[PDB]
Amino acid sequence: LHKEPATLIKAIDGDTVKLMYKGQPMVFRLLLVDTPETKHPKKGVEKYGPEASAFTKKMVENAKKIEVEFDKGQRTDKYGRGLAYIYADGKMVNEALVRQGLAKVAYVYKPNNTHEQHLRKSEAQAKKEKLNIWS
Repeated sequence: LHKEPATLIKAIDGDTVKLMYKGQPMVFRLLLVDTPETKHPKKGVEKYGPEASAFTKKMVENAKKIEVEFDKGQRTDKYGRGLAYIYADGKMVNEALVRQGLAKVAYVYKPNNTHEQHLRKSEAQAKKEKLNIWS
């Protein structure tokens, strides 16, 4: 896995950001994580949804450098969104959300699972500290 540069366009939700990647706007879904959402019917704005969404937004809006890292498997989902690990100045956003109890590790589809154990470890630590989702 290699990182590639990208430029923020807009944060959309806790688990989705719009980036300029190789000169084209593209929606990216963060791999391996489920945040509570602000944008989904039935529910609408779930609990900790605004919080997860504000966390991702600040983190990418205050970064100097954004990098995307695709995994080994498919790089887009059925909605056209890029599937990737997103980094803000060296720090993985997917992991930060998980470590803060603002996301759960999703159901995993091999082979897009390279960072799975690392996230699962952060998730185990956030439950132990009973952070947010886990409180």
